[PDB]
Amino acid sequence: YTKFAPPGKPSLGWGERTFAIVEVNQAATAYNQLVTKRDSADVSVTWNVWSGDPADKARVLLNDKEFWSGTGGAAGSASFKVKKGGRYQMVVELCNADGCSQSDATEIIVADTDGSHLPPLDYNMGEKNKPFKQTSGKVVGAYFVEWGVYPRKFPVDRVPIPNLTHLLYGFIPICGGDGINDSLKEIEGSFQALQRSCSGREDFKVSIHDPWAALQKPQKGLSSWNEPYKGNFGQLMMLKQAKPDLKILPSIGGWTLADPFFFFTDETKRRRFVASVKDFLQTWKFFDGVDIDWEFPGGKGANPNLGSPKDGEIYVLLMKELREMLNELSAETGRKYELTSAISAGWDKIQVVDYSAAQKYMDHIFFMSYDFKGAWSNDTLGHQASLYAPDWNEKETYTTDFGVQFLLAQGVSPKKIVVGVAMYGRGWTGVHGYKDNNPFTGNATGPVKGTWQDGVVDYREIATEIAQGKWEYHYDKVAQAPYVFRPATGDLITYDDARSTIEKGKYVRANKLGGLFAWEIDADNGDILNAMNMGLGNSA
Ligand SMILES: COC(=O)c1[nH]cc(-c2c[nH]c3cc(Cl)c(Cl)cc23)c1-c1c[nH]c2ccc(Cl)cc12
Ligand SMILES: *[C@@H]1O[C@H](CO)[C@@H](O[C@@H]2O[C@H](CO)[C@@H](O)[C@H](O)[C@H]2NC(C)=O)[C@H](O)[C@H]1NC(C)=O
Ligand SMILES: *[C@@H]1O[C@H](CO)[C@@H](O)[C@H](O)[C@H]1NC(C)=O
Repeated sequence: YTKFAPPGKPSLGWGERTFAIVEVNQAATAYNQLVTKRDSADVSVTWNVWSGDPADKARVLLNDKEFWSGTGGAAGSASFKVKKGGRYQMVVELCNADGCSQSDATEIIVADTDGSHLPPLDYNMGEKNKPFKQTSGKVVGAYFVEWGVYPRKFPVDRVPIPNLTHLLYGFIPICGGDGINDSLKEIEGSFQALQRSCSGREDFKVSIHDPWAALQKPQKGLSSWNEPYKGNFGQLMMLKQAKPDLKILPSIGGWTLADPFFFFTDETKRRRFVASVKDFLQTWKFFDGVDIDWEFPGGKGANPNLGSPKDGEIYVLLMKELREMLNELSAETGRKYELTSAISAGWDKIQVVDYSAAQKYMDHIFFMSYDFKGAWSNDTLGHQASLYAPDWNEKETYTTDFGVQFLLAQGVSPKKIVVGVAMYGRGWTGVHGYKDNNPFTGNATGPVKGTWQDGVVDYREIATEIAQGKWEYHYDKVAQAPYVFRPATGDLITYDDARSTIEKGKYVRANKLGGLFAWEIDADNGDILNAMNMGLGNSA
């Protein structure tokens, strides 16, 4: 027999069970109205004990740990702060002199942008993708484009996440209107979309180009009306829960979004940009750093009126300040962050920047060893992304080897250079007047018919049409590049195939390079990424 008379069992009342440390407005189009970051969520609970002692003490426990303590024996309420997300069992405990009573547990969801409230990303390998283990110690990266979820129908759950070390999210824009983002006007709707997203936001801060695709679009596993984070961002959160070692990096800029970088001669603008990136990574915690895609320091990007030789020093200062920011962000969060950047592979742009001074702040350099040739010229036909120079033009300097050796000659560490691999072909039509049975000696009359844009064809479609006998396949074994040709219509396409990719992986290994990366992940049927893993020595 004992003297044990604890209070009655508390009954929890009906209440909100879903909370968010980072609040997202599912019906907003402008970034400043779309997301509100805080450093904790506010959880509330009410309980009732029919004829209880209001002098009893009360405690709220989340997963058997105390988050609140006060008084409130007979009917009470509590409000408290939760700083880390997850699914919690909430219990109200009441105590008197004798003992304690415990509520039935109720589940609450505290959402945060590190995916702590979400299950791991469900994936099955599709098409020709085969599973690999990341045992080589090399970078195996790939770009995921934000707009690939519309007619391409490539959401994040189609990414072969076992076969990657890095996922680069293209693209994060920089706020700015006329004069600041003029390059965006070449894409229909793209400039006006940024202006809506940047509505009321200061220029030269990062933002989100398409808030619908990024956060509000229903995706696999994220379809409920009251899911805080859907779209690409919610799926990348679940990806981190499935592969915590896979680095997910946001890429700021690209071809049509690099114009604002040229104004960073003003340190005031550069300081605002860096501060917005710090705020950006605190808001979207699944990101593991920053990828800077400025195309290009000195010019010769999409805007023909931008560029200056002083861009090289601005680039080095930007990297110094971004790392300093990531250093203080490490001090607050205890995490390790990566600073990377995609740079032109052409010597005439490499020369602008002193990368050996910039490489001390950076983890990787994604060497854009592609787009060496394309349908922006009718008369200059060649390999888009070959390893070496071809036979008929041994002095070609736009090759993977020539650019790598030029960057190496600057004193850049070979373990930071990651060689680019093209998951797409660039092509011409109506090629005529060529000698020696070599279609590259002729001229085109225009771009080849493409998958989504004129002059560019997904590797998935190049492969399918080859199997269907719609192409004459050739492999230049000197330049280590494939191409398909159609003698009747003059259709020519230069691309990367499993063979040139493996040859690039052999070059990376032979010269002690950082690895391989590809643009863009959705144009692959699996053959190219498989070759990257095999070419770098990963385990199947
Ligand atoms: C696909 O997205 C892009 O814009 C893009 N990404 C990387 C490059 C690019 C990769 N290595 C390069 C090396 C040199 Cl030396 C130069 Cl100059 C450019 C590049 C390019 C691109 C350049 N010129 C273009 C013209 C039209 C189009 Cl569609 C694209 C490009
Ligand atoms: C490639 O050559 C073609 C023609 O051989 C050029 O297209 C012509 O030029 C302008 C461009 O719109 C048109 O007014 C003519 O009607 C075009 N003729 C054709 C092709 O039908 C084309 O501009 C060239 N491409 C480049 C970038 O030089
Ligand atoms: C293609 O155009 C260039 C323009 O300079 C010319 O030199 C070249 O001969 C042309 N090719 C053919 C096959 O006519």
